[PDB]
Amino acid sequence: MEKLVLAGPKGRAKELLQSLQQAGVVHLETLRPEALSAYQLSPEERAELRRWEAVSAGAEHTLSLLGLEAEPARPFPEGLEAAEKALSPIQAHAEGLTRQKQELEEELALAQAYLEPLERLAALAHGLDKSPFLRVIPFLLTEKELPLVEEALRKALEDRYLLAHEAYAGGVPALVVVHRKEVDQAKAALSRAGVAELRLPGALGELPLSEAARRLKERAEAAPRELSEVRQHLAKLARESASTLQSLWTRAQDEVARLKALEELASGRFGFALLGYVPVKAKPKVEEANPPWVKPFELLVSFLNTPKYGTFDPTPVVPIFFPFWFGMIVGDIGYALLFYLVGRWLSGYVKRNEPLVIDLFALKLKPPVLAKLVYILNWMVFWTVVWGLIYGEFFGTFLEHLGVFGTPEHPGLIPILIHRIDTAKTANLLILLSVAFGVVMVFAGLILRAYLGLKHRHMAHFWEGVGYLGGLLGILALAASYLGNLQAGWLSALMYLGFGVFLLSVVMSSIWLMIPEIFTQAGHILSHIRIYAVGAAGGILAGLLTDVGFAMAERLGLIGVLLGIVVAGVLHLLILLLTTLGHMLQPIRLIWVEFFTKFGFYEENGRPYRPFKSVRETQ
Amino acid sequence: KLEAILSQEVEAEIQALLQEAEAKAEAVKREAEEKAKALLQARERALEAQYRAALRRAESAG
Amino acid sequence: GLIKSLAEKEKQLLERLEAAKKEAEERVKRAEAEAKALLEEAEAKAKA
Repeated sequence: MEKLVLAGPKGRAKELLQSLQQAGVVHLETLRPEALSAYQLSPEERAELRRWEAVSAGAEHTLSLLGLEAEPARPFPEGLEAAEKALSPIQAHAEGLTRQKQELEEELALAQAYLEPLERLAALAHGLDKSPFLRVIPFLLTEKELPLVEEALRKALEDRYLLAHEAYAGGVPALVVVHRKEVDQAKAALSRAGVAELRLPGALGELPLSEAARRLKERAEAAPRELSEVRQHLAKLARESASTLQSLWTRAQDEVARLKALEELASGRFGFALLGYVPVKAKPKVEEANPPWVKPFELLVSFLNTPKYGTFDPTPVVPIFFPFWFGMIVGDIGYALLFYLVGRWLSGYVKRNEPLVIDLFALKLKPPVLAKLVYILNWMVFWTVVWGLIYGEFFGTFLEHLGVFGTPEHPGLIPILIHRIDTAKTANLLILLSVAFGVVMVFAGLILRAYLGLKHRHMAHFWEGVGYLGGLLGILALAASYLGNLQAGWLSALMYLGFGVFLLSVVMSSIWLMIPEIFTQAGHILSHIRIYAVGAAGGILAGLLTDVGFAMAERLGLIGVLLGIVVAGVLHLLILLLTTLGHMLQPIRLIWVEFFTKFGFYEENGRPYRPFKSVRETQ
Repeated sequence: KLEAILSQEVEAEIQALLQEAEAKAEAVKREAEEKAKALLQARERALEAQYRAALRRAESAG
Repeated sequence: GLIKSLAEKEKQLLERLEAAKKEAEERVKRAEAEAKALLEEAEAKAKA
């Protein structure tokens, strides 16, 4: 029976216990810090740990050069000595080749720039680079520059000089021949003009010109063939040993985590620490612990198991998200009913988009693993696109059929030839439908706000959640009078007054020295309304722009527009596509009002648990 | 579990250690008898020369 | 969880060490005493 010591926080002592019991563990006992301070690494342990990181480093280093870094779940179990022996030739070979290839490219670059200048300059000073008699100065001239230079030399150096030049492929590299001790006269003339000397880097420059010129030529010629050799070798190493580097990194990495864990236990700073024994079979288990709703619901199960407050776990969040999210596509012939294509790319596999090839092998813009993690989301994106197609047929209930409006059941050009959602009232009712869902979400949050202090036993939050619902009576009163118009207005001026007292009554037990901030709490209500409203109005608006896009915008609206309208269609389409991507951000902006500004949820100025954005990202 | 079991794993290494330190406690008595022995082999032998000499002297005189 | 596991485990490992020391010391002593007691007899024999 293998012994384990496990540690974690005090808050989740119970939750840890419970995960463990289900997993299979027996003999659980709590430990005090004296018992934890006994497991301090030793010089032999620490020496292996520095070394294990050294393997980890060497692996990243070499693998990055051969291709791309990634780490597979599998390890390859070996001793240290074995690890050190496998990496050392593989690293040596990669290290040599990447320097050799870089050296060749730099080398080739110099040879390419300067073969013709040095060749021209060498010929010019043939035998003149080692005769004591004469001194030569090489320098670069451009065509425009040459007359000035020539005059300038001639005043400096009289008529006891030879200036000859040959043309490389621009201007000329020019060479002046002067007597030794009239060297200074010639250099002064160039310096004064602003003409710099021509030479090569390092040793090659120092060597006579001819030697340099012949070599340079030969290196321009030779380098691509040497570069081809080194590249082949580098590829053959990459095909065979990319996989091995990845597996050595994985074994070392686990081992690093293991040893670091132990040193971290040793200081005994952990709150809750447990002792237990597991059987051999048990030892693997102990350490571990309809498609539209159930599939994302399955991932919410890991967060069901973990509560950190007296508020109920963030499981309801996903069905609250769904109506508004689905309801973001409600366009016509030109948007919603064509959206089908867009869904099929992500949940299926096409070649149409470049980084998407076989989605079945998880190939995306995103990393291959990451794409596998958001398969669940891809399915929900598909359901989103499909629910968007249906709300296209919803849309054509009020924009087509002769049973609902006078608009043709089949137009003579293309479906959705007329728009009847251009009448203010028809459009308004769908807006007012969304607004209602926002009132509900305000209620959902405010029950959740209050619940936190109920099961966490914190009075301040409790008082805030109950008192705020007083405000809700007053929101619903005022609303009835605006939604039905002549419904209240005298039955919510009198009643409003007893509704306002409920608003603050227990808020004053809580104290609250942000009395003005209640304008912003009403504002938060107004933000859920204004976001559902935009999702409705902006939804219909996208479609009404298709009125002069896919129907009719040319001639008299005769039959020929069918094959003329596409002129406009191609332009609008993409513009529309771009702006409706902005409309799908309205959901997560909706969650952030409530989630991130405290109404029963963790978030508000940091705090434990992770943002709902990172949670829904996979779901 | 292990508890007193783990302390009987110590009580085993420190009997390993105790056999080594009973292997000094054997070596001391061994080097002490192997020593003593040569000192009475020496005492016997010295007296013998000095007793062979005592009789030869008393012979030559007699 | 009971504190008796971790506590009484320290004090049974600690107790083990104590008995290792005790019989290391009272044994080293003994060995010297034997050597001595022999070497007194090695004089008592020699004189005879």
